[PDB]
Amino acid sequence: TYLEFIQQNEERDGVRFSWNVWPSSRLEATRMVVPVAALFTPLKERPDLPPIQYEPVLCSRTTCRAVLNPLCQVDYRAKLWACNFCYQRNQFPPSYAGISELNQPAELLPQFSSIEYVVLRGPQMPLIFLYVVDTCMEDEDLQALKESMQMSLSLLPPTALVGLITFGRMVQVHELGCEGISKSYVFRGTKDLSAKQLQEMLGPPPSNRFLQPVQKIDMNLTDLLGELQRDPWPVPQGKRPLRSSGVALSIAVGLLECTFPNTGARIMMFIGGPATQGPGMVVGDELKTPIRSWHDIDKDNAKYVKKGTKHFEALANRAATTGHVIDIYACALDQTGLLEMKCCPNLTGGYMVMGDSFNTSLFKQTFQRVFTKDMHGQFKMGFGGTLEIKTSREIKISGAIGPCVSLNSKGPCVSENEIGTGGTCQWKICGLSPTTTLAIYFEVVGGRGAIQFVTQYQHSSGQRRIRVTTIARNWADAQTQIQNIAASFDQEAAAILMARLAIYRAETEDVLRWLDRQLIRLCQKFGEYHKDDPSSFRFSETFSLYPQFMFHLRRSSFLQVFNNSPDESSYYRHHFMRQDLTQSLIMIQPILYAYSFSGPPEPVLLDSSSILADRILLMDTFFQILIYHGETIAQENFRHLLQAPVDDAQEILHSRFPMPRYIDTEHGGSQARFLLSKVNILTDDVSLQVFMDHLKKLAVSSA
Amino acid sequence: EGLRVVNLLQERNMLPSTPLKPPVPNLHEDIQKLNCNPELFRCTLTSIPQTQALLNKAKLPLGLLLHPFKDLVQLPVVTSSTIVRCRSCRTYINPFVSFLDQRRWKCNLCYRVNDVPEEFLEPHRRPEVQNATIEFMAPSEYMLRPPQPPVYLFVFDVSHNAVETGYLNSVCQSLLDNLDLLPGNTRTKIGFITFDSTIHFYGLQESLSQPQMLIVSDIEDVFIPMPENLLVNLNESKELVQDLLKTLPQMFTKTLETQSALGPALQAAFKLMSPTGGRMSVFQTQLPTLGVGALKPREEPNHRSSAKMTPSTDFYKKLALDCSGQQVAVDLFLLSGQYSDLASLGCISRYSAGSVYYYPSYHHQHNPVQVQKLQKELQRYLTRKIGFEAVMRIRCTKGLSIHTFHGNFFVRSTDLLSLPNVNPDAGYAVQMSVEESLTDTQLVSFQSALLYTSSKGERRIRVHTLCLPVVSTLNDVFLGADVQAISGLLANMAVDRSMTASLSDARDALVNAVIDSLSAYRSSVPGLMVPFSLRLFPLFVLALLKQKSFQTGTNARLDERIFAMCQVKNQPLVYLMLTTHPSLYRVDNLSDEGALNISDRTIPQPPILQLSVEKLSRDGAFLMDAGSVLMLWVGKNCTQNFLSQVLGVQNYASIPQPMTDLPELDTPESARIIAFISWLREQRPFFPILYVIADESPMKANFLQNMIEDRTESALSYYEFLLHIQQQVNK
Amino acid sequence: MVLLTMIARVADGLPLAASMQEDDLQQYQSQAKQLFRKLNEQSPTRCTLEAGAMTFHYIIEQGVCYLVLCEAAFPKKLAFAYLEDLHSEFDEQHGKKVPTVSRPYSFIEFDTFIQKTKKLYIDSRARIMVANIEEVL
Ligand SMILES: [Zn+2]
Ligand SMILES: [Zn+2]
Repeated sequence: TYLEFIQQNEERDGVRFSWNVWPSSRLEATRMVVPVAALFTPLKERPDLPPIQYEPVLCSRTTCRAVLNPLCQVDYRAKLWACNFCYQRNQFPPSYAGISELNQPAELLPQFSSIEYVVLRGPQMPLIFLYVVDTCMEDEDLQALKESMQMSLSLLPPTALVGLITFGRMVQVHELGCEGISKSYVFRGTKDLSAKQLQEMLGPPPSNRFLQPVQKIDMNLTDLLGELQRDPWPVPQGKRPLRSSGVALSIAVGLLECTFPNTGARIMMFIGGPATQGPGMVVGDELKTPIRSWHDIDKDNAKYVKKGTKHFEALANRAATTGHVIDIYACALDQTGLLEMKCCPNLTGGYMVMGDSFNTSLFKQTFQRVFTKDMHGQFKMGFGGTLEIKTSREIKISGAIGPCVSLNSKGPCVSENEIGTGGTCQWKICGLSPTTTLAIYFEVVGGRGAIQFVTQYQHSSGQRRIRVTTIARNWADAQTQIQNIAASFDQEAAAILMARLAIYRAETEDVLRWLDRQLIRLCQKFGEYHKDDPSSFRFSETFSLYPQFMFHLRRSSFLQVFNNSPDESSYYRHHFMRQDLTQSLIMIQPILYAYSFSGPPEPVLLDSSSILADRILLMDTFFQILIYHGETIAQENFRHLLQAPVDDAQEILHSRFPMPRYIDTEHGGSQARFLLSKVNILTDDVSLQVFMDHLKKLAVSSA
Repeated sequence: EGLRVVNLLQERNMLPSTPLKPPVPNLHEDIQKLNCNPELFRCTLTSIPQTQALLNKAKLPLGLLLHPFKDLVQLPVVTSSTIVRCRSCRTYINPFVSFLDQRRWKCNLCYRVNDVPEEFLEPHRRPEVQNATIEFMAPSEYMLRPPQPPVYLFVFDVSHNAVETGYLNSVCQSLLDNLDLLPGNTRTKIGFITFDSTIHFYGLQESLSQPQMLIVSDIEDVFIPMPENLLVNLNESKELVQDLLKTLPQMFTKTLETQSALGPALQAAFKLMSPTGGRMSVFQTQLPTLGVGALKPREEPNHRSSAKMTPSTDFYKKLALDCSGQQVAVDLFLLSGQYSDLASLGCISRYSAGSVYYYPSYHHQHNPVQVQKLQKELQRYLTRKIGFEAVMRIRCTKGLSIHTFHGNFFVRSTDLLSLPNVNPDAGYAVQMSVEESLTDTQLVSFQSALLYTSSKGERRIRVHTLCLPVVSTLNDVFLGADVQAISGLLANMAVDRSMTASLSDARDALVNAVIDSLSAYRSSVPGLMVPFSLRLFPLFVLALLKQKSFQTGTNARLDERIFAMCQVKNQPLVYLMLTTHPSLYRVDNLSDEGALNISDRTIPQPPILQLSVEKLSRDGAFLMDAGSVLMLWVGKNCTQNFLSQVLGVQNYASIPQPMTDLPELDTPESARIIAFISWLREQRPFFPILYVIADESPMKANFLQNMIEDRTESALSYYEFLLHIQQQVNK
Repeated sequence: MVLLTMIARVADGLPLAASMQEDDLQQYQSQAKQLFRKLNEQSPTRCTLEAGAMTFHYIIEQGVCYLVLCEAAFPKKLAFAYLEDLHSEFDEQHGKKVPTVSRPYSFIEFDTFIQKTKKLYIDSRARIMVANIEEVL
């Protein structure tokens, strides 16, 4: 079963390919509609794998150096194995001398094709958490942020380092525990500082005067954080507070760049509004002029966007090169400037949380998801990851899309045609979780080809780990080229891998045009039809869902930015470029459930025909969980119904990282708009029925 | 008295045994009794010359020396709703006006007739005419802004060397003991800044568990980090500043900051005080080397170096003028152990009406003299009265023109002096000249008005008026000469000559001043003949040439000579004389010829001796009054009765080496010497420490440096000085 | 917004209390003293004056004038509320001694209450007659 195959492969190797059978001929490889690509999750959890506490045992060839895997041919007599990538024959190390057939190493069993090693390079560095706190906000918002911080401070490992940077009009680097005075370093939030400058102006496990262990400081910090007060400078009438977020961040980056470079560190920046002063300015201090919108940026009425973005873009590279994570937690009624600051959590593995106020159940709970621990009381986050991908000599890498930066490492596996962050065999992911998913795009130049994903990262325990995943997919039999390929198509994976491409070109500019030419080309190669007869068009069960996915994608909030704020668009795209397949599907096409007296909860269609008056709905957009009460039910048996969706909601309303906004509305309420909008150029669309009619009118015509 | 001529080569004992008194101007009995106090206001020539030709012939300088803000025993305060001032020259109504029509008075400075307003009513019995020294209440138009509050911003250096000196402890302990005694009401504001490589502000809020230290490290671009709690209200934050003063000395014990950013730190302090003004106290301990205002090191001279002074940069001069404009005064406390270019640093106080204080090689253990000296000098400094945003005007009758000012201030338009602060221990001097012949009048007058804001927020004006008669004979000019005032105005002129030319020309000008005046007197009449008013002129000018300001063949260093010059330019005349020509007494045999009138205390009055070792005696002990200190020298063969009954010691060998003061033993000998010492230090507001360390071998016999009549390997004796002058008088 | 507060005795214009912070003041302080001179027993008890970018506001109670200046953009509603808080405190503390004093600024120590009340109105996160001043002068 091709479905059981896709499931089990994503369960074991945490990967979802668009094609599980690959073209064996250059003619079909060039004429590939949806490219061969993978939805790869390097740190996916699974039924408790055995952590390997020895060296991974590489191949003996300067160019290859691939890891021993279940695809290698072993000779238990000669103590020799043959590399499956370069055919080089290797001697078993002395540690493997007593190798036996009836008792073979873990890295050779097909069950451990994806396996993790524990390596020791030296002393385990402690974790680093740098709080960068905005003080230009109301007291209720500031006090709540203080309560959220003291909560996160209590979950940290004692060995971990902490530092506090508060800011408003000025930027204060706090030196903690100096007894009797409690001092800080004040800087001007109007001019940017480099790292060498910041090192000059400021000056057994290591620790600075500003980054001290929690165990020795958690008491002076929890008293400083409790005495924090709003930015002391007045805010005159009709003005915004002078908020120097661009400089506050560059000082946070610069501080860690000269003290703990190339080590796991988390820069957590908390914002209560836009940056109104210094580099990276998002808007002036005049409340008369509103923050830019998508309309203003299209009509050239936003003079701070380009200049502001470049500043934060230079900091994102500075932090990603050094290897540190930048999180952004924005809570404010107005916009905040996520569009200009998106690159900091996007190039790194940083989080981006959004909300209206730090004094909400929405933010408070979301923030503690960051510090969720596993079966050993340790954080579900890694740091300083290096992903290297080994391919067969016939496969080349076009590039990756997702939270990563190129290490610009050349080799025979690098493809000329690059896509996204391409032109390399190695990428750096400063932050990752068991959820972080990348999108690797490949190019083809008894069968079977293989790809090896090697990810070396720093575990929250301090150990250094290497995760090796080796997969193999069959080469297409030349007597059944397109027939085998057609049967191995992952319509869900391809849809997200194609959405990944469209959103990437949109956020770095038509895009809908390319998305429609590829939908038609896919219909014209793998669909059955007679020429000039639209009625004749059918799609295999392998392809039938692709058009519906493409229907919701081109209308989704990821490619139609208007009706959303620029911060909302970047936030939506931020999470879609990191999530796995199941969550990425929910984003593009929300899931719907029906609740009525006539039957248990059931999944229905995203069509206005499902909005019944005598029925309660439960729509799952990844960003919001909604419960709709029809005009009838909008008034013990009537209690089982009104709380059936509220019960099913709470379950999923906790596992998801960015806690989706909860909504309770009914027919006539102003909040039912979110349901009526997700319901229902080339391939100009009204609704799905018309979309398919037009799609078939163009598929059966000239190609 | 005496209209008699003196032959200095035969007398050689012309210094009287009793203290010198300021000459009485040759005025009518009813005018002199109303004349101003000579301590507050005095002139070098009590008989003003009539023509400039006459003044030039005399070869003597004409000028005034004033101590306008001195503490008074009784001060009349006039609260008149109108200040009677001449409608032309704005001179205040003074005792020496001429009432004619009884409703019209003639101004004694511009001769204009003015109308007495109805309110002033016998108008000659008004207190404004019965007192030369008087303090008014300034109206609404005599202040540019509401009375500024008293602001006290202390600025501490906390480099590695500063922490070694240990000065911070006593300074903080002095501020603790004198916190309720700072001048001011509930409006009093206080502040603190420490600095080294970076400027450190200190916030004080009652909502916080402790003060907060805010460090600005941008040296090339300083700013104020917080707008509210940096200059706090002393009355409300009393408990907070106390904890900070108890904590400040303990914060830097282990510092490695070897450099100090003096320049940028004052720019910060200036910005902090600019909105209001006040008194900026600066404590520096070493050469500034980091940031703007950095100064290069200098090699100290030796005895062998000739006379070959000026600031190395104008940074601290420009900053002082910026403080002046904002009614900020800077007082510089230099506790340096090595050269620090005080010639440059001092400009921060000279042009901002501050005052510099010097404690060479301060150390909390090694130098106990500088500790108790700083202790007592901080006592006066913190408790003495103060005035803020002050100006001063010196007016003199038509014909006389002021042309040179001396003192710590900034001269705006001529005759206008800007005093950001005014302290009751500053002296000022002026040099004037006859611009128009005084054939008309036979009396002249001089007035000084001090418009200042009191520590209680009351804009006050203190006015002094001096009247002097005009003469037309050369001999009448000499008869009214004030030798001490001449020495003072000469000392000030010689300081400028050092900056403008060199130390050589300054010394030559001082010697030529005695030659040219006595040569002019000789032409106007064998030995060295001088008038009675100039018998002590070559002695004092000699003592000037041996003072640390102008001495040559001494091992004196750069910051020593500069500070001596600062004291010449900022001290009243009385203390310039006490330092230059100390008063010597023998105190091992005091008796009852004293002023035993002060009820139960005798207070012996021993005769004054001249500054020559030939007057000493190894058999007794001698106390020397140098104004600032009372060095008690004990002889080797001293009497046994003086050892046990006065020193509490059984032999000369067991006299404690650093003896910081005398013991108050229960003996009539100790009762007499403690009665005479306590009477000397009561004549001044700056308590002088008395150290008897001056044994015959304490390596601290600078007591002999003040024997200005004797010779040394690099200076003439008093008899050799007289011989040098006589050869030049009759060349 | 910004600040300028002066309290004067209307009969003669004798200054009572004030409060000024810069880091010009010389021009508008004079105008404030020109107005105190013109104010008499026929002047409006509550009035507002326009001085271009600046705007004066004052009240008169017990022969005492409470004048404030700020940028015209400052709410006139908040200006008179700031003056009301000053009068009720000043009349309660010194209202009976005003007609007796004769020194300029005999109530300087009111500097503290003026400034602590001042900040409660010049910060948004804490919450009659009109004529050109040039006419009355
Ligand atoms: Zn190999
Ligand atoms: Zn006159």
